[PDB]
Amino acid sequence: SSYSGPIVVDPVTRIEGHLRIEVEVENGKVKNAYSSSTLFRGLEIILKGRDPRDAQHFTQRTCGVCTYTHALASTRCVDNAVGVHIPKNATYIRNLVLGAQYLHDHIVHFYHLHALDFVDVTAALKADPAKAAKVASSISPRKTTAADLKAVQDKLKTFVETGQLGPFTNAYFLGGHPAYYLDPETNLIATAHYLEALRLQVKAARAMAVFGAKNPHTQFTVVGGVTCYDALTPQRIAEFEALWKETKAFVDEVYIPDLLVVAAAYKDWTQYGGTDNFITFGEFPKDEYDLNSRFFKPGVVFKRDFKNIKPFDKMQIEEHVRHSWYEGAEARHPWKGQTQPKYTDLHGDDRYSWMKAPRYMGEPMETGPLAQVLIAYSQGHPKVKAVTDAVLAKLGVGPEALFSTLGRTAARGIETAVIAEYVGVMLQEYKDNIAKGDNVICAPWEMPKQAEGVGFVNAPRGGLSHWIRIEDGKIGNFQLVVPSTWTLGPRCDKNKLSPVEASLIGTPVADAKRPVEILRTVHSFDPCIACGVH
Amino acid sequence: LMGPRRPSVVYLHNAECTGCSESVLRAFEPYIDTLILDTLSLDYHETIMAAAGDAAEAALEQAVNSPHGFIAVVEGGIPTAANGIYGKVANHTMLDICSRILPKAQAVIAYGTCATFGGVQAAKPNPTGAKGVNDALKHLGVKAINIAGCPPNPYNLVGTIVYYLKNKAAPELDSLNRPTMFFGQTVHEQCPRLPHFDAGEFAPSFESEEARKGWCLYELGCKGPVTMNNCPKIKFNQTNWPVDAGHPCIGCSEPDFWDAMTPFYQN
Ligand code: SF4
Ligand code: SF4
Ligand code: F3S
Ligand SMILES: [Mg+2]
Repeated sequence: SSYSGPIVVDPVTRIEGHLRIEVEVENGKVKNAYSSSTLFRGLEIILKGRDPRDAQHFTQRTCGVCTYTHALASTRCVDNAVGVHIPKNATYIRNLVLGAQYLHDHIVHFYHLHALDFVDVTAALKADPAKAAKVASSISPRKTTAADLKAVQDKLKTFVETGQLGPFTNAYFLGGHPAYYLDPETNLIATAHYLEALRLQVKAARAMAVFGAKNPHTQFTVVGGVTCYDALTPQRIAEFEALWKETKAFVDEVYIPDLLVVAAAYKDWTQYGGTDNFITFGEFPKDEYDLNSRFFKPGVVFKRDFKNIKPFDKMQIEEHVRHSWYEGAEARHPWKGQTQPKYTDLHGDDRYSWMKAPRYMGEPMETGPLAQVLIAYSQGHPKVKAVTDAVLAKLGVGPEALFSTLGRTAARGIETAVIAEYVGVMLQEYKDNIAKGDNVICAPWEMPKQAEGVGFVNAPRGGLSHWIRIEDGKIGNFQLVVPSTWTLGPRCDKNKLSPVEASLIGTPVADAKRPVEILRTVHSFDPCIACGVH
Repeated sequence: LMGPRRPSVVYLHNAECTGCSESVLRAFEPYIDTLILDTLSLDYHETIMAAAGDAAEAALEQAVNSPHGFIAVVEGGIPTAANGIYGKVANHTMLDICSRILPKAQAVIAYGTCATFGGVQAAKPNPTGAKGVNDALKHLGVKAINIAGCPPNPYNLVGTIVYYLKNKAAPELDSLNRPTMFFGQTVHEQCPRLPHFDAGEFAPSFESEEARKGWCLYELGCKGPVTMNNCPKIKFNQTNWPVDAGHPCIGCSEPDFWDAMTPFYQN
């Protein structure tokens, strides 16, 4: 019973945006893969000729999952082009909203996007809630009782008995599936926490609105700093702090224990989904013009050589189009970027995606939590080292296990835990600065007629860069190079498979009609196709 | 995926950023778990549904052809240039998908300025020929209730659906097909800075002491006077809205706002 032939997954659900995955499988294992992004909007085309101050409002609509991140990148980019050094408090406030974005985003990813690849929600109905409560209480300082879990089981039983399965309709686990391994009790714990996370994420997102106006799509950044004078008040800081503390408690007592329990049950997933090269830009600066002042530092690693981390040279980025639906075949550095759509249909002239293919010194680079965590570890980051070692010790695996779909999923939790604690450190520094009498949040600036600028964000999915050429005081060129473009773009003009495509080779597929193993690896990268294509 | 009991919702994603989907996850009293388990049956939604690929397509077919009927909620503009090829799902263009499904719905809600009016990808020069739902599908007689904003207040989506389920009809709509109960007032007439506007007290810059003191943002570009929405009343996330965060309104619930309201920092 092992399949040879093609599999297509279109739509890939439980991602942001519109992705088609194609694989060739030989004897039950994937032998070849294509990452095809099937929506184009053309925001770079739309920006031409406009006021550079308007860019962040357009580019934030690249994506509402990773909301704020593109407003921050465009504002850093135009700040950089005009040469303004924003006030200390603007850096603190921008950093605090970004930290809150990471917690919201990664909690929703693990429960609401990834977990249905590994949790059979309907098997939770078979569970013994008393046993389940014992297990939940053994993995977390939070005590869970049988009645807590029975309430969830009773709600789910009414739901399933209605015959209206809603978002669970035709799930790959219905009826049982050989690649779903959890016992009923663990499925009930995860299901309970899925539901809990639906309400907790409201609070995690509200934390961004306390300073940033609203979520989704914040509205508090300007060239030169931020606008939110109310963010200086003790009442708004207390409101943020209480939402942060409750979100952190959920990360530490709910998400990370669940991640570890699921990881332990799926330890064979240390064998699939590895990649070779990693790039990260660093995040949470003390100095807006020095990436090495960031809490996480930038770095480049090739062929898993973490003993030789290379500096990040922004001039070594080129975006390929040979296998993409754009004119021609010439790769471009983004300050010389081109966005010239030309559709040839699937595999026409060997083109199969609306994403460009970014390459660093000609290589395909994974970015995102696994790159941020592994490079920061390798740089001696003491918080990352402490959490990552504890995770490895708890799972009983060595460091090599991180180079996998399981490891990538674990790294997303590691980064969430480390950022959740660092948000408290930033908050205290911000409080201390206000107490010194610094109440400034925006600095004045002047628009140059000609300039180049770049802004760097390490977003929840990895290294984000926005690149502007100002001509006559207007946008002459504006190029976004986004984390999912790195990770999920197609092949380049050297025919190198992208990180997601290479990571799929070797994936076993138990049931070609229900190819959850492909989803596990694809979802571990947390794809965002609106991001990748814009 | 549904049957009798809870009303069936089919949620479609066209040319969109998923910010409108995220806004619905911020639903408060009722929260999204109540909405998905008790109020409604969410029978297709690519962001959160378990099924993928062929199984997801079969889930869609089963929902759309159900004898109990369904309500469609649509996020994103429809790309119409080059015969719709700039957006496809399951290798069908979004224009074809929406042309086949939306005329079968009992009611259609276009949720977000992209679905209502075309949105960010329809800004000049509109390379993909993106259109709002009613514009793109006029010829098929589709008349979606438009709940505008980028993204809208999720209070306004739930309130519209509750009204429809109670009354089996749309609420009163304005000339842009938006509910008057949410879009009947300008942002400005509800704004706490209105007394400063009246006194001609405007912040000249974001770094100014006038901005610190909460003076009106009109000279810094605020579009509150030309924008219909309930932001100052309901707020977002139960806590804030753009002008109370010291930033001007950019007009995001109005048609073509990307071109009509720019430059965002000028009036
Ligand atoms: S209306 Fe705004 S938030 Fe909603 S899909 Fe469009 S760009 Fe995104
Ligand atoms: S800040 Fe904007 S909405 Fe408020 S009074 Fe001034 S112009 Fe009107
Ligand atoms: S920008 Fe949009 S969210 Fe409200 S304040 Fe203005 S209509
Ligand atoms: Mg780009």
